[PDB]
Amino acid sequence: SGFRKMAFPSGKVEGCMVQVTCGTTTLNGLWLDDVVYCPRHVICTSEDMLNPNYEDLLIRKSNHNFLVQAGNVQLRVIGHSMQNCVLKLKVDTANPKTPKYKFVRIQPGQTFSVLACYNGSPSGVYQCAMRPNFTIKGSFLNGSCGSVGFNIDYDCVSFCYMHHMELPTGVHAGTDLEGNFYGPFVDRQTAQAAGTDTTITVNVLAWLYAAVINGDRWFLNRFTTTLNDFNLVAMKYNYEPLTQDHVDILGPLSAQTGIAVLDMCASLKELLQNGMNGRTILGSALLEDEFTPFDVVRQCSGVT
Amino acid sequence: SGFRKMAFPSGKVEGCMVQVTCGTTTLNGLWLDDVVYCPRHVICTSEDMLNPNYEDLLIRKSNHNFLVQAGNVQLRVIGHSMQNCVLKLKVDTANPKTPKYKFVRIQPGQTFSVLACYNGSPSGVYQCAMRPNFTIKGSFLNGSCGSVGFNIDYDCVSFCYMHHMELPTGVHAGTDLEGNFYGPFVDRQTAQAAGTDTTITVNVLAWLYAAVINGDRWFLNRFTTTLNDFNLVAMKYNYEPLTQDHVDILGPLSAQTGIAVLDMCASLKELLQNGMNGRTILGSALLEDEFTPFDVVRQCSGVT
Ligand SMILES: *CC(=O)N(c1ccc(C(C)(C)C)cc1)[C@@H](C(=O)NC1CCCCC1)c1cccnc1
Ligand SMILES: *CC(=O)N(c1ccc(C(C)(C)C)cc1)[C@@H](C(=O)NC1CCCCC1)c1cccnc1
Repeated sequence: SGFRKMAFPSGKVEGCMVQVTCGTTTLNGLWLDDVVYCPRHVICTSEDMLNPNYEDLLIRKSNHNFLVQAGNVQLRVIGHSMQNCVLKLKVDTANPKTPKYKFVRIQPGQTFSVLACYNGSPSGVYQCAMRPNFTIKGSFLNGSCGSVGFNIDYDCVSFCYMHHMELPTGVHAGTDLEGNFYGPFVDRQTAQAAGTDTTITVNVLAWLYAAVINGDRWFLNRFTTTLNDFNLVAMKYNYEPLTQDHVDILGPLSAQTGIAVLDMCASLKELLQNGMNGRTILGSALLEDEFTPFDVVRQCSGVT
Repeated sequence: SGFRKMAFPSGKVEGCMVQVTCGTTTLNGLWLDDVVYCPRHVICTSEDMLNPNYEDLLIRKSNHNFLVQAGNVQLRVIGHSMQNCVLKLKVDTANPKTPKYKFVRIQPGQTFSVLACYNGSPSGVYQCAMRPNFTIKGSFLNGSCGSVGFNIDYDCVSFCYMHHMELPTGVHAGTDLEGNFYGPFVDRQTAQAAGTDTTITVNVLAWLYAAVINGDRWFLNRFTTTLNDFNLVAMKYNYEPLTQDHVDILGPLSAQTGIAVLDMCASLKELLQNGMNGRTILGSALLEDEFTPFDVVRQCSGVT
């Protein structure tokens, strides 16, 4: 019983975190096999942060210019290449603690565990979602960049996020581990505004199904609705459209609880049109949209 | 910028988690040096769960009766002793991944990271507080017992909690790692009711100071108050008394933000007497009391 915002165990990732220093600027790096991955803005100086020419900064740069440390252990650099907004550093030693690993590009609404690091040293973990506007609401101070987001499948670590920068909003933008930014952002000090953020509808429904399982079911109404009728009320409240793929994914939660997806859709419409009246669902006075159907199943099943 | 519920890295603890089987019943164990710690209700059967005689169950029990596994590796049992509500099992091998470790008994309101485990295999981490009634609002399924709560000081792991049982409420009770239960609970199936839970006042103030730092300061009023005057309104709203030790602990947050503790006390009184009017503080429509002053400093400082 009970329902908490839950991260994966960070042990597998803790042993991949190194420090990458280049001139004055230091930040976090990921060490998998004989390669060290980090943000490409480690070749920036306080002058070039406005609009840096990264191709002309990497050309005037050699193997020995990059300083990489794993604790009090120094790695030699044998090669360097730039891929999009990521630096890749070939190194003489292969990481002896490399896990089974994949690189995947997650979709909006998909969640992951973040390990926040400063000087290649972990300081904590939290769970969060890739927002529809392609930002994340995270907790990152100066020197947090290079920190990674990941999910665990048995003993295989799927890396989806590397952290880069903060927007004037106080929210966070970053890349996959091929160096492609999530959303339309670039790595420089400029006027980058995230779009109006919507609510991850499929995630709020999944959260409501968790509440029913854990004994909180005061919000369960006596109506039903249609996809089209619900999707009309969704757009009104800045809720992402519900798809035939979203209803299919909820089928498992639908089956277990004995509540048809469109009945839960109808219940949600009532919560949106009437509010909560200062009541709590799983100890929250808000609608929580940072839990996936797979998150709810995992936590209400007990998948190790 | 940003503020999240944040756990410590679980890597150090992941390598201390073993399985303890005894007859039919299996649960989670902690392996530090040449000793394995687990709940004493592993010597219970489905008959004796009502009111077990643990002294008369351990007497009719030998070293070989206990099965301990670390992955696909079996440990030999050389000794066994019962300490309060905890089993201690001496074993031929010493854990090669034992960290620097202490056993401490945390106070009500003090927070820690929980690593949830099933069959000696971790499944995730979350942060939570020891409630004033001496329960915790956690996420635990069947076989979660033996899972531990901890804090990290540099590279030293302070173990404060071992999980045991769930109350009809759907909330959780457990022990320190000398086997003494937090609160007045016993390890059997009986009528155990937790008291009326109060709010951790010192933690809500600390949370409000984090909000000011992260740019959310709409709730900052133009009044001040006294300890006695505030403590009167606290008891009214089931808020734990504020002490001269609580105001001292907030002094660092007071200094940095330029807001005197009693001014923040006055602002809190207004939030309690008027509500939030459907507004959000650090993305929460509730007052969050599961962040300590040290948690807020750590997360707003960047302590690894
Ligand atoms: C890497 C890092 O921690 N930060 C950072 C991010 C981006 C850059 C440039 C791409 C070179 C502009 C440099 C340094 C810092 C940080 O100072 N971010 C600012 C970047 C400019 C706009 C305002 C934020 C940082 C701090 C907190 C969270 N993430 C990154
Ligand atoms: C150890 C375990 O997972 N659970 C458990 C807890 C306590 C006992 C006895 C002390 C022998 C009664 C046995 C097993 C289970 C569980 O079934 N708890 C129930 C204990 C009796 C009252 C109702 C709960 C468990 C499940 C979920 C979370 N924690 C513990």
